[PDB]
Amino acid sequence: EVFNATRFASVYAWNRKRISNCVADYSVLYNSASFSTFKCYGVSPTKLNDLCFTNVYADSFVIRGDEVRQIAPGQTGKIADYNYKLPDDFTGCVIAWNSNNLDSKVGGNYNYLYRLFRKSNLKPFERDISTEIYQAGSTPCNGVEGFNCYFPLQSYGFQPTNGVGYQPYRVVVLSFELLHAPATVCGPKKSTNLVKNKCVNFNFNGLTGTGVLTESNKKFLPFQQFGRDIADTTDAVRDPQ
Amino acid sequence: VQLVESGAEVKKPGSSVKVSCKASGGTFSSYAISWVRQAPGQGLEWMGGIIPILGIANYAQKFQGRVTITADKSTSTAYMELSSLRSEDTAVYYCARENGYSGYGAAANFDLWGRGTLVTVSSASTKGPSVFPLAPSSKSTSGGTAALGCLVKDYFPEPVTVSWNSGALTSGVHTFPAVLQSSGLYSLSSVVTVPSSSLGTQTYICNVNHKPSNTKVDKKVEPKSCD
Amino acid sequence: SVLTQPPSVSGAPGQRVTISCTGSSSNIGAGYDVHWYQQLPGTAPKLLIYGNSNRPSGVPDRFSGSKSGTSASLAITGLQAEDEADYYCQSYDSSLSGSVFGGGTKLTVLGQPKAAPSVTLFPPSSEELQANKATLVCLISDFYPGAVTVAWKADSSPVKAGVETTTPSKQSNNKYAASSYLSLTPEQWKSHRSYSCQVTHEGSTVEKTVAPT
Amino acid sequence: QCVNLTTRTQLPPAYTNSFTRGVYYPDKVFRSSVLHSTQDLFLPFFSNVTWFHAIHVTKRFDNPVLPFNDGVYFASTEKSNIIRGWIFGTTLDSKTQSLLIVNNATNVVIKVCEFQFCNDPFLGVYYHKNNKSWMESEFRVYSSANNCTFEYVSQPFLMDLEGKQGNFKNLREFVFKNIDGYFKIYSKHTPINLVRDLPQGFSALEPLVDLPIGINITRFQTLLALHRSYLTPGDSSSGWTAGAAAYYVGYLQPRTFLLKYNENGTITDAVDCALDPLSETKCTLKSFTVEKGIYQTSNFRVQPTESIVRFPNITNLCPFG
Ligand SMILES: *[C@@H]1O[C@H](CO)[C@@H](O)[C@H](O)[C@H]1NC(C)=O
Ligand SMILES: *[C@@H]1O[C@H](CO)[C@@H](O)[C@H](O)[C@H]1NC(C)=O
Ligand SMILES: *[C@@H]1O[C@H](CO)[C@@H](O)[C@H](O)[C@H]1NC(C)=O
Repeated sequence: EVFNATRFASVYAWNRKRISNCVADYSVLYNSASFSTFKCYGVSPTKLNDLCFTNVYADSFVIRGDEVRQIAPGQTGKIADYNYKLPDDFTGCVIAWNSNNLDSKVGGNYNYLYRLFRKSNLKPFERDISTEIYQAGSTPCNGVEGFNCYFPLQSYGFQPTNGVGYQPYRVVVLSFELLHAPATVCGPKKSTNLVKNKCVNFNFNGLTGTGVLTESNKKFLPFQQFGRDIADTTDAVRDPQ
Repeated sequence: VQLVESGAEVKKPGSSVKVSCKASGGTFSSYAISWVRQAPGQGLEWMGGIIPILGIANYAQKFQGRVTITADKSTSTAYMELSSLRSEDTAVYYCARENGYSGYGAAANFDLWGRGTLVTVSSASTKGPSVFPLAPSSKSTSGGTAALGCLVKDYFPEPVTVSWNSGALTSGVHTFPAVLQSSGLYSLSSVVTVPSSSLGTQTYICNVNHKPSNTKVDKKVEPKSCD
Repeated sequence: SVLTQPPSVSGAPGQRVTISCTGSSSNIGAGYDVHWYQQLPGTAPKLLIYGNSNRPSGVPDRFSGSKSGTSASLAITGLQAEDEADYYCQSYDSSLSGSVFGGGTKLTVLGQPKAAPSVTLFPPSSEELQANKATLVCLISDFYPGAVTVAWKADSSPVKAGVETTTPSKQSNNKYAASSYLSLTPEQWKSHRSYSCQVTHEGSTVEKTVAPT
Repeated sequence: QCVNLTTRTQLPPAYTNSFTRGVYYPDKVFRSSVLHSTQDLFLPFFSNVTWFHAIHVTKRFDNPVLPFNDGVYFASTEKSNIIRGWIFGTTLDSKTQSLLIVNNATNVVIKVCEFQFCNDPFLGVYYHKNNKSWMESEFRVYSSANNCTFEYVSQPFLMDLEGKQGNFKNLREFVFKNIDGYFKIYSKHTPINLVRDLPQGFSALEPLVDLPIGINITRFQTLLALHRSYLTPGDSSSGWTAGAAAYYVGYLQPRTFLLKYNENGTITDAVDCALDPLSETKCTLKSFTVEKGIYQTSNFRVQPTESIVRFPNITNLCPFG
């Protein structure tokens, strides 16, 4: 629902999702063959499943086609400094794709907003929803559409008949955090196949032995996983399949 | 500032409702305005918030495309339009104001609220009311007091007040609330205690006024002759 | 929906009463600030505290708000005569794409002593019989508190149709009053011999019966 | 919320003896036709164990705050399902991560949080006049909860709310351990027909699910449920009833035990190693049958109780500037 939904949020108030007490695989997110740009700093895109972190912070918002190059640490513009600042030690993983067939319509889609004016900079990883009229001079105006006070929030120009650099691109960033808490979301192993009556090697969560798997005639109680013998040797492991 | 809303309003189950939200003074054309509802029985919901500067609609995913909220800059007001009403829309709406800030959280807060608009829709639409007299008997009058009044039936909609002698009676008056019946009808009562020495010299009448119906019935009350 | 709250809590006038609400890890535990409101039965709700760190103008200092991880906290000291309202917790939810409130808890529990009720029975008038309807009224007054059970009978079987109960209102002498109607037809009003209204209040059962003939 | 009780008379607890009780599976592996011994937390046989009563006919109701040690043994010859659940904690003031494992009439609720535990949390069962069935309505276990992270729901289990005064028909054992912050629960229903002086029968205990809470538990307290019939006025001050129940509280000691495994794979016998010299010889020889002869079990070392350390006449101080 964070990727495929009916609508998204703006950049001044974006959706914040936390992945806790769950597990996922980043292999399906790479072979989709549907993303336009894919940048993943801090770790390799193909070697981030073996090593895992504590928590995963994912934010979702919309951006134009010419602003996709602005999501990077080490530059100054108008959106990367007033809506979402990127720190120096930014090990995020940004994913972007083109889905102009859902967030665009005839007549002008101005559903989402953005911030253009701001007094000063902001600390990274901080949301700004202040709708106060930014003053450029030294005299107030009581919040009117006159002189020396302009509204910082402005509309968009999204249109499905545009080119390629001005289309609404669904951009998401997957950041990782290494805290004192143990790693919750990591990389799990799957079930490939089962072979028996041959000298093979298996790893049933408690040992890695090389041998054959013969059909036994004794049934174990439904609370054990392994089994020893007289000579104190684990030669009976229940298949969790 | 202070935001004033409309009073009670009753509509038909399947029609459009037209309410408004007025603002006294300023500070209305610079901040966002949302609508928060509240119904007895469950929590509080949030339909959506509309900005008056850019005029951009922003609703929630739980509400479908059936309500439209507009804004005006000439007189600084906001209107609410909702058609195809159901039996669940019996609630009250509030015209709130939002004031954003900066911080790690940056959550939407409601610092300024409105008054409230009671929007109740049900069956048993507005019809002609009928008041019935009530007089005590010989068995109900054992001491030096008597009990009598007027019973109002098939009246709609609320509210309906009852007066005695155009407000000339203040001591001993009691107004009973309404109640939902099986057909969506209300019923109230009003009894006053009087001594038996004034039942042959001064008569008691009930004056019931109805603003949505433009009716005013003046019926007489007389003691029974058989008992 | 996503935010759950206890239905009712108990406290003492002078001790510390702490209330909280639990949600998910995407609305309150993600990092969004919480906002507590007070819903008084008879006026519009106002703002009490925002962000759990600032104090608005017009709110006392006895309210203390804090966020312990994925849950918020609200602690008060001293119960005055203005806490007969409901407390809701409001936080911005990302899955709902908007703001969502909580369940709501009630502070006031009970403060009504007992008393002796008094019921009067009034038969329908002669002008009401021609309206093809019969409204048997049963007025109760001068009782405390306003929690009575209304029952009807026809001397051979209790009535399970057309019964209703109106909530009692406060009188001028700190009393309550209510009335119960019975929708019937004049065709069966003269066939039965009598009608009565059975009410019970803390074991006290008072009976009054009239006769149409 | 909870209420306070009044001062009344009670019955002092007695001390009974156990007969081959407190045996369970020390691991999650399968063993058969092998005599292997391990070092775990078990209950020594023929030991002094406490005994607490819960019958009405008087008014016996005792629920003290007993300290939770490394491994306990909670045996209950339950008949009408009087005991609902158990709680855990250190000080019970909404400061630590307390435990709440209750068995209601709908589903088992295992919620490890910071609930406000009162002085005596007890369940209440009210008897209705229209519906002739025992229903639980007085749910007085905790006041409120501020913040919590762990939440697990177990499998649904049916319970009987009707309390009688007859003899018991079932026997339930509960073992709670805490190693590496993990919580172990061993329970198994064994039918038996006896009121006291449990026989010398043998029955193993199989675990159900491990709870990785990662916290320390030092105190525990059991919960009792009462009934509100038409004989009592309905107040929980001096008139109440509890039916008939008897629970045993035992502390597991770190003693090695020799287990026996048959061809089916269940525990058959248990031999201690530090209780009886005969069982100690059977423990060291790794055999349940010992013939005639002399053997060596362990050694005998006398620990010194005093230490004489002194000096003749030397006496001086030392500077360090
Ligand atoms: C895994 O799933 C299969 C079929 O869904 C089931 O037969 C088997 O018992 C499961 N293994 C478990 C629950 O350990
Ligand atoms: C042991 O007996 C039980 C009960 O009859 C049976 O369920 C189980 O399969 C048996 N196990 C073995 C190892 O024979
Ligand atoms: C010093 O030595 C003498 C003789 O051995 C002994 O009697 C005396 O007690 C000693 N002094 C002290 C302080 O022990």
